[PDB]
Amino acid sequence: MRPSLSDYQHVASGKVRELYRVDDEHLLFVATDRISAFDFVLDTPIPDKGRILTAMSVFFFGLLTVPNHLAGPPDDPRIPEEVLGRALLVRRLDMLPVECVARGYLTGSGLLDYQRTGAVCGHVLPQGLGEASRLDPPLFTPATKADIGEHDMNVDFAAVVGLVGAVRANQLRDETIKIYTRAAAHALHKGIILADTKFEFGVDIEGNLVLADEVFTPDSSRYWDAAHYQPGVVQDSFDKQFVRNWLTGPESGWDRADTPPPPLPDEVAVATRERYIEAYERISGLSFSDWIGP
Ligand SMILES: C[C@H](c1ccccc1)n1cc(-c2ncnc(N)c2C#N)cn1
Repeated sequence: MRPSLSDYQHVASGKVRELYRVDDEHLLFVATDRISAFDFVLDTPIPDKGRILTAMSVFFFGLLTVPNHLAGPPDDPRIPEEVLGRALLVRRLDMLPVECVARGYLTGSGLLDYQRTGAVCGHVLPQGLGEASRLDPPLFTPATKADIGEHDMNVDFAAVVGLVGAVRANQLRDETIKIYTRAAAHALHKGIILADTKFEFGVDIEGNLVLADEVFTPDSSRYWDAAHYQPGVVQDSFDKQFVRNWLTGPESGWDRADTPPPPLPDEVAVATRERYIEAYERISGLSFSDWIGP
């Protein structure tokens, strides 16, 4: 008999994720079916999105050789039936207060910072770059969390040193770039560009650095279709472009310029679920039909 979710203490909520205390040394990391676009959590959930993204994360943890916070199998008996397939039992860590971001391509706030200053997070870049320019080598572009409705603020390496220590900052930088490089190469081999990615790390009792969040999901990372990669224009979101196009199209009745957006057409939600499955199966070489669920 699996426990009820109500047996555990809710300790944190994100836009589309939840965190629960299981015991003194373990948490339950829960992905929901909610989806965010234009910094709004949309009214309409995407069926199986939580399960698909959990499957993705589990695959990438297995691909990487670095210590991670997984503390049991996807069907661990401590996982409630209600969240089976979209929840992971993890080890409690002392989390480091740094959003560890790697960018292989220049877009979003990285692009904006570059267009404003010529630099991103302390990195002075060549002149002449633009939207979706390839960065080589990938950049460590750390950020810190701000207030509830605010975007993370980009910071430089010295800021990271000030947050975690000089040696630890080096370690975060090196591991972030190494992990991103490995996963990006794997994905691209399968036809998907991982343009960038965001990690959080924590520290265990012995002082070891442990990867601890979700890793390389389309929420934590920009997924692009490599077959349509065209530098100089904004790349379609592999998973969210249908959602984006409808919301800003002639059928939504919504002006993006910060009214809460309307619910999505069922057809758009279903199409979106399909894109998540496509991305998962291509990258993992596995079938989502095999992934556990209620
Ligand atoms: C910000 C992020 C979060 C995730 C899910 C929902 C809301 C927030 N978070 C992660 C921890 C955390 N703390 C201790 N040990 C861990 N292994 C983890 C993890 N993962 C605390 N917060």
